[PDB]
Amino acid sequence: SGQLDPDTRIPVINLEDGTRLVGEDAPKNKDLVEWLKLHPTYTVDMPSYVPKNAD
Repeated sequence: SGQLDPDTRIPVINLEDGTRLVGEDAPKNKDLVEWLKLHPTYTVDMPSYVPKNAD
């Protein structure tokens, strides 16, 4: 993927218990970025996930 939209939903997984969150349980790329920082135990859970540019 490339040009993504903030409305897009990105699944999150709680490493604490391997928890998974998709659909209504997963925030949108913008809320996911903030949400992610908000909960360290959670790691981005996606099939591939593309950050547009590699760091």
